[PDB]
Amino acid sequence: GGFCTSAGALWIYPTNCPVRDYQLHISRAALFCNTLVCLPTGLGKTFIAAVVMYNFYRWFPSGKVVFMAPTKPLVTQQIEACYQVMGIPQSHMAEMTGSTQASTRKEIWCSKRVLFLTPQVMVNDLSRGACPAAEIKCLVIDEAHKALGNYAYCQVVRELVKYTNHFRILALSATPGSDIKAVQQVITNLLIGQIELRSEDSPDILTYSHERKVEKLIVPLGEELAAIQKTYIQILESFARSLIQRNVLMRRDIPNLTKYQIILARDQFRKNVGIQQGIIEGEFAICISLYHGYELLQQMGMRSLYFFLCGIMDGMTRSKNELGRNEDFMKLYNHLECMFKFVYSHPKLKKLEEVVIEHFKSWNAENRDETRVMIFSSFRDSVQEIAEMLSQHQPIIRVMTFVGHASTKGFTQKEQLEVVKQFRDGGYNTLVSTCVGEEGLDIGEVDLIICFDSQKSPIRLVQRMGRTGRKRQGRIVIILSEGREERIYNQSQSNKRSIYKAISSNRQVLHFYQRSPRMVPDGINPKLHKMFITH
DNA sequence: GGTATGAGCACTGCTTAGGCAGTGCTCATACCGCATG
Repeated sequence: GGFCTSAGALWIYPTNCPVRDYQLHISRAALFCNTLVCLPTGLGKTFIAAVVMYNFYRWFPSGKVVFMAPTKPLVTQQIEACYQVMGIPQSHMAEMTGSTQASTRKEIWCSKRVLFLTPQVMVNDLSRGACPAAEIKCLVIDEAHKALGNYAYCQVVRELVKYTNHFRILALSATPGSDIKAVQQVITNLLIGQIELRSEDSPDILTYSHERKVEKLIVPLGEELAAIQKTYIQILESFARSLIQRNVLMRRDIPNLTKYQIILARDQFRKNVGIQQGIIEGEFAICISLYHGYELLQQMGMRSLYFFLCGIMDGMTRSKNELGRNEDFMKLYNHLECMFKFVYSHPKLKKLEEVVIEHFKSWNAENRDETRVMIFSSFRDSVQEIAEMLSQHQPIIRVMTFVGHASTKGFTQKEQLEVVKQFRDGGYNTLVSTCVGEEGLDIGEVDLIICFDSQKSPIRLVQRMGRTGRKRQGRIVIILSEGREERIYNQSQSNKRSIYKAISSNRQVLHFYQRSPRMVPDGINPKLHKMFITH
């Protein structure tokens, strides 16, 4: 399929940077079989992709190589980083996103050999015949753990296979899935023939990366929030009884239920008439909102609870009317209204402030290159509250929030990049980030990472810890409320080990795609050629 | 329920034109959630 016999004699490996065994072995593996590469962040998933893409570029000179990333900033970062490693002239490559008109993309597809794009552009260009589907010989998928359900990654492969089976897939993920079931879906969706995995624990990784120790700070909930929690549980009980009596909700202890368990109960209901549907849907929507509020109170604090409730109690939803007829709700809501110096709406926030102050004290005492602190909380109200709390210490602490595009106005792609550049240059020394700061964009190495919340899935914890590494031995602090939050953390670490074992096990836990094309003709055994690549 | 993201089209400012290059909007994805190999 257009394979260049002469180029097939060799596979070229860059020596610009010292050769690492794990990068040499994994690169070679990925040439001959569809591979999912799982390395810690900063240990060279991008380098391996560049090596693979450059050799496919050489081996299929009339073919195309495609690199997919989930965000526009990541596309730009990755084309730049891969350009530096590969021996491909700038004129043979292009970035393509929704910022390039579909009309222009057709000309870029035809004139370029390597394309870095968002997967939605690829889906659109395949369906509309702008992408010459048959000419694709290599497809690199970054953040490949996102290749679940009908995500654009899954759509690209399903559409491409209509036109050609003769391409290599390289998937890159530090965190292949939340569990085995998710890892199996990624393998199935992306036609993965094998996994090449190294952990922080891996000896061949320890050489090129400082081990980083996790500190846990357990914070008791305290009298004030305990008392509000106790009032909240009774409000929860009164609004959930209808679902207990309707038998749509199992009846499992009201205080121990989660918003996720009720969204599932609602979903199981929506697949099993008239006035009835309206009242049940209404009861479910009220309970899911209250249990959201309950989670905010336990994990984020009273200010987060208030702001969420204010969004509801600000139009006439049924939720607004019902909750408005409850005196305990309106008592609590009116109390939070009054409440909102700086108010410490969760004991975790006071503990977070102590840790950050002590870090800057200890750093400035050692007197000169500014320290960098990244704090992760999932909710926008928490991130703004944490930022306001730490703003009291300006300009010793120079805090900025890092949030997604949706409006608390939200940040555009351009505004996000300015905050990152400000963080890198020490304009800001402290970043408070939602999940947008966990994935892809090279923020830089950070001296202190703080996790304000915890999830049962291990993915986001590993991503958050990825923002510190070798260059400078970093510190990872995890602030947990005592009880549940401590168990969620213990579960995420157990789930991480479970996935590692399953991937590494001699027994076939995972079902790999067995029909990955060799791509190099069966006659040709390409020989390693190490060289200094010059542009 | 909130958190990201995306594309394509709307809208508007430019120093000098263009589907430029920005932000805004509507419509899609996905996750979270049992616990293990």
